[PDB]
Amino acid sequence: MYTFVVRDENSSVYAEVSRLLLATGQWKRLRKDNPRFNLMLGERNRLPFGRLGHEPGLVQLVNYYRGADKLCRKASLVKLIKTSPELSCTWFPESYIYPDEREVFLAAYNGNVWIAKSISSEASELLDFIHVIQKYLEKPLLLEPGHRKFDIRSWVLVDHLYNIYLYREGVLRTSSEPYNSAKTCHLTNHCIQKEYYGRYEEGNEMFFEEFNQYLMDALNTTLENSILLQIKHIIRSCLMCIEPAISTKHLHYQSFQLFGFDFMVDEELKVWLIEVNGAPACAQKLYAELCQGIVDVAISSVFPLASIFIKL
Amino acid sequence: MRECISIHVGQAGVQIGNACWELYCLEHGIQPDGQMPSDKTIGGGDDSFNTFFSETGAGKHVPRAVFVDLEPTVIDEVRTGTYRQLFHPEQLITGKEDAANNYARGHYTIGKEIIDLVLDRIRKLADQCTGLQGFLVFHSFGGGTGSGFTSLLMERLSVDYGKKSKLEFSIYPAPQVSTAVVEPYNSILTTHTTLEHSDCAFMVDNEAIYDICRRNLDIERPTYTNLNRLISQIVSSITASLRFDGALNVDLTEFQTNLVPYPRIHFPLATYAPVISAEKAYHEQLSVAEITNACFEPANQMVKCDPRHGKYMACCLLYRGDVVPKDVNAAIATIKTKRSIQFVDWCPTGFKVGINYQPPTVVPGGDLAKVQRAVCMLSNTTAIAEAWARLDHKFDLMYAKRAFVHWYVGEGMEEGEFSEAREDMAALEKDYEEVGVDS
Amino acid sequence: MEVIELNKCTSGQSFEVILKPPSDPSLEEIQKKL
Amino acid sequence: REIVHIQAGQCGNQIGAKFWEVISDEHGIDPTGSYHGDSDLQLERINVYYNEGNKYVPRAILVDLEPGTMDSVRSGPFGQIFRPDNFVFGQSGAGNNWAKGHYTEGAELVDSVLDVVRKESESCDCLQGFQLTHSLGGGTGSGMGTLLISKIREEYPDRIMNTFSVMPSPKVSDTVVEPYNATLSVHQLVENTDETYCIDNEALYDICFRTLKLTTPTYGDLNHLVSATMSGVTTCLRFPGQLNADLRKLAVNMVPFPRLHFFMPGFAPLTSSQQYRALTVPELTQQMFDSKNMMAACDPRHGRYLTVAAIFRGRMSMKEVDEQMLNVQNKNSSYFVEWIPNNVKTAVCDIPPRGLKMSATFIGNSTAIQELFKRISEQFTAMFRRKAFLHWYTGEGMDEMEFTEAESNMNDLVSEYQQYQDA
Ligand SMILES: COc1cc([C@@H]2c3cc4c(cc3[C@H](Sc3nnc[nH]3)[C@@H]3COC(=O)[C@H]23)OCO4)cc(OC)c1OC
Ligand SMILES: Nc1nc2c(ncn2[C@@H]2O[C@H](COP(=O)(O)OP(=O)(O)OP(=O)(O)O)[C@@H](O)[C@H]2O)c(=O)[nH]1
Ligand SMILES: Nc1ncnc2c1ncn2[C@@H]1O[C@H](COP(=O)(O)OP(=O)(O)CP(=O)(O)O)[C@@H](O)[C@H]1O
Ligand SMILES: Nc1nc2c(ncn2[C@@H]2O[C@H](COP(=O)(O)OP(=O)(O)O)[C@@H](O)[C@H]2O)c(=O)[nH]1
Ligand SMILES: [Ca+2]
Ligand SMILES: [Mg+2]
Ligand SMILES: [Mg+2]
Ligand SMILES: [Mg+2]
Ligand SMILES: [Mg+2]
Ligand code: NA
Repeated sequence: MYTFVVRDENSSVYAEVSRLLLATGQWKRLRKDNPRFNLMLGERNRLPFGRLGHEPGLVQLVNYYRGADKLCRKASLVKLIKTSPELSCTWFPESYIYPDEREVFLAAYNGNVWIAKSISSEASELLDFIHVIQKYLEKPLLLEPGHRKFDIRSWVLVDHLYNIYLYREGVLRTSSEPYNSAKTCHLTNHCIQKEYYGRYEEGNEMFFEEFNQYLMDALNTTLENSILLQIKHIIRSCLMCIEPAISTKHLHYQSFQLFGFDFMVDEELKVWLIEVNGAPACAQKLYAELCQGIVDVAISSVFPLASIFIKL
Repeated sequence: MRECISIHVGQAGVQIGNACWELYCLEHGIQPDGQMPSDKTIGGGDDSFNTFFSETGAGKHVPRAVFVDLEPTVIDEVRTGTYRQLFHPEQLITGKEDAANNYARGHYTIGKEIIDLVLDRIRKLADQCTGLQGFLVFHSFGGGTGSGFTSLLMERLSVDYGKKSKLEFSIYPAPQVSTAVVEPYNSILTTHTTLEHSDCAFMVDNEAIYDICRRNLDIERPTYTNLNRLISQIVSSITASLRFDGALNVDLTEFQTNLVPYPRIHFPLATYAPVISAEKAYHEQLSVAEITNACFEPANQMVKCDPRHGKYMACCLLYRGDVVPKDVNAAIATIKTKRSIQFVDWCPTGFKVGINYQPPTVVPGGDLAKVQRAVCMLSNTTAIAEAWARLDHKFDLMYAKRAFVHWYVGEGMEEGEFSEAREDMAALEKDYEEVGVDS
Repeated sequence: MEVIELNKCTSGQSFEVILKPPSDPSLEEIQKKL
Repeated sequence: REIVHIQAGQCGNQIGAKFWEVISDEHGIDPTGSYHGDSDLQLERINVYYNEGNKYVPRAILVDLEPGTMDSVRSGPFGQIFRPDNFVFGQSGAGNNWAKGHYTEGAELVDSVLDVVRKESESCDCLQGFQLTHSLGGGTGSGMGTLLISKIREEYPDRIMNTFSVMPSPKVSDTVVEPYNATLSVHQLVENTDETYCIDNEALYDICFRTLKLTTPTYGDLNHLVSATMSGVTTCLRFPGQLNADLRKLAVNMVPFPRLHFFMPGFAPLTSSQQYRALTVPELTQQMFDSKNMMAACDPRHGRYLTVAAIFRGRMSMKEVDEQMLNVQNKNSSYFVEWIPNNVKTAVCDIPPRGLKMSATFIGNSTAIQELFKRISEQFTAMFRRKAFLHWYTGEGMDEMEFTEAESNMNDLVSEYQQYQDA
């Protein structure tokens, strides 16, 4: 009989994961602050990693990698991609500061559109709205009919052995507004699309089977060849780069973590990393399958009872 | 030559002190009757080993050591042990009834009664010293004596020996090795009271020693003897530079100079390798690169924590055995490109290295096998603050309900001293965060 | 990677290796508390 | 660190004499006081309970207000072993009346007892404190015993007071006034003891009838359980090892708040012996923590464990003990409080009791003990609301006010235990 605790009630994904653990009769949920647990579904911020792995007779596992934030916040990721000998690249947009690299940003500024986050053609306009300034991809790949923009979300699971698992099912989050290069047909955020949709696909969400068919009909190529090879390359580059820093291989406690990678695709079918998310949600259609895969490969591998993933 | 006086307080300090002096005698070829055939200056000398041993006209080498416990049963196993002849009665000090796992009883109630005696017996050792450097103090964080009396003694040592250095070897509590339920209280109380009187403190977490004993010696349920013989190996690695010829950490002041830039952040992490079972017939001898690499494995540390998620202020590598500088620098260069090793920005990224060619001594019949080389790394990393955060958290849980507090107030301690102590530890935790993390 | 302050004796040696440079209560007050 | 043992009244001297028979055997002391054992753990801490022609004498004082039961001890198997001057008795008896034990009959005899206590305490190199055996339902153990405890505290205020207190039950009752005597006594214990083992005659009867399938349990059967418990619960005080416990460390570690010092013991295997199949360590741990094995009729699942100390005796896997002990907490974490970390501790002793190759004993400070004080409070109140049987007590000088205050203090105690069951 294994025990676990739940310290993130706002977690869509691990709400489903715990309900599956219970429904096996071999997992018991304790109260949040009970230390005598096997499994912690931790909080998003200030999770107390220093108290893990000190309970006698308990193998302890947590669903976050301490140190993963360096991939998963946009300033850290630009720094990481810029100072790591193993990436610092080609698939990451030229990115650049606090309200440093201000002299250097203006030096390349000498298509000249950029975006700030943490969109303009004039540097002066945004430096005083201020954070990272990232080269805006002026020539995206546009879905038709619709002349529309999109981003690809990939779910990636890293288990306690630091095996990297790419979920078979991605999702394209699409703009329902034709793309005008002269801020809604520019932001594919789903909450921004269903507030400012449902036109062509249910939920501005196109899944891989349809998107592959689209590439076969429209471009005479496949999702695997034209895009996923680059996706798998990028996922490996980022996670293998940070591996010595965050691996729990010889640690007194064990980590796994689910990541959401966000990619852009341009006109020449080149894939670009936009960002990495450390606490991703899922597509409703996919919750059941992915949360079951999390239990199978991340949790029961450590705590056995009585493939939907590509192995990267 | 400048002398060092060792002081062992409470059960853990005494029983560990027993193991160390046993080891020191083996390392220096001193027989249990105190005779030392290697020493050709009878009844005197100022060799390096005289820092820890004085000499009688009869040729006996006597530890500059005092053993103190508020109960007689542990020290009585020194009186009647294998080295009875080594110590003389004045150095073994026992009271009548112990501190009952209670810092306040060890510090206020019984400590008052016995401090002047202990200080008098230490004075008899200091008077034999031509140039006393200071003290090495062995004690538990958790015991009533080890916590309560040690802190009173350290305060009085700063009074009576103001210019002298004081080093600690502190046993940090772990439920795997029988602990009182109030050990968090005792630990915080004594750290607060001792913080400004100690120049450098080596914490040893019983959880770490216990696990090394299970994993590397494959002892299923290690005894105090198993634990203490491993601890003594690490202690001996740390104090070798005081007792042998060399140029690194040759007096107590250098420990502070080399390991402690900031006086409050004075708890270096010790990491030791290799630890090899003696019933393991044929084992490959680990290389300089391997044992040095093992110094960055949390499984070999004296306190479990993650140095990758902290910053280094200072790092010393102490090798024993067949080791030359060439191999050290090769191993370091390799390790710098694979490990995550961040120093604070105001400190040089580097290593002070000391090598003693004599390989470690082990106790005949013990569970540790002889090795041809070993290393102890001493690093001041902010990651050790995880140990404080853990302890501080347990203290909070109990104190929020004032559980057990009445035992402490009943001995004359004011409840306010809990809050005083805990607030000091809160500052301590934030000092570490300032030094080693960025927002 | 610089090696400085190398000292040798018959018992061993010591040195420093640099990889990168950088960017009290009284007796009476005690007696009162007791 | 010597313990002075006092046994008072009929129950006190009966379970007292059994305790000395049992541990005398365990330490290899024969009825004539000469040591004829085969191991040296036996003698290493023998002086905790025995004084020393190389004969050993229990540091035991035998007290009663009538000479009957102590004539029975002097004729019993080990009767020769007690120091004859340590028998202190009167002729009148206490009539199952707390007031007589505490205020009239007992007051006459208590100074004689303290002279014997004082003499034993003087021959002590370092006195740990006192251990008293008694019931709360009678007159001498209950009334005079708590009077002794008060007089002892006043003369030795810095020593520990420990009691084994037998709580009355209607299932094993001598008189209807037992709830009155027990309620008056609990009040004394809340104030003047540091540790009280609650030995509940209801739990002992249930265990004899259900588990041991003895359909007509005698006091002899009940006392077999109490004897086994007293031995196990004192093991770490009498034997050397890893952890050498004493009365003060017991109290510091088990009592988080001064009034909550009433412990539920538990024992395994429960026996009436007759069986040779030794138990596996898993089974010891399972039974010991089962309600059907605890000597106080309280459901631990109705409350929470504040602190627990367990001792395993015999030869067995230290590694398996730790595994099973850690298993029980990690499987029922709900019944241990969050705000006392690591509140379950385990010891081992190689020397098993008699007739058992391995055993386990459990000391628990559980909030479920409030059920025992509620039960007594209810029985007390049923009579006291009609002032029934009170003339037995007012005839000795007592006023009703004293009963009201005792009722109030015991209900407070129940409340305090409930306060921490909801913390
Ligand atoms: C009277 O017998 C026992 C007492 C204790 C008891 C005792 C009782 C406890 C407790 C702790 C502790 C501590 S344990 C310790 N080990 N090193 C320092 N302190 C201490 C030690 O001496 C003690 O007397 C304390 O937590 C909850 O209940 C424990 C026992 O077994 C675990 C014994 O048998 C059950
Ligand atoms: N490593 C090691 N730890 C010990 C040893 N003895 C006790 N401990 C640990 O020390 C702490 C208990 O304090 P002790 O030193 O035994 O107690 P004490 O200082 O004698 O104080 P009192 O007995 O309360 O007067 C616990 O955390 C034990 O686990 C030992 O020989 N070796
Ligand atoms: N260089 C860039 N070029 C083109 N489009 C970009 C872009 N950067 C961001 N976008 C668009 O913005 C949308 C979301 O932006 P971004 O991923 O940077 O913030 P976010 O809302 O996703 C924070 P998080 O998801 O981590 O909580 C993307 O879907 C994309 O359409
Ligand atoms: N367990 C046990 N209980 C007893 C024994 N003798 C009496 N009792 C109980 O003790 C209470 C009566 O007290 P008793 O000791 O006989 O009176 P006293 O002599 O005045 O102290 C009742 O609750 C009885 O059930 C005994 O030998 N064993
Ligand atoms: Ca000499
Ligand atoms: Mg996003
Ligand atoms: Mg002690
Ligand atoms: Mg000198
Ligand atoms: Mg009777
Ligand atoms: Na009379």
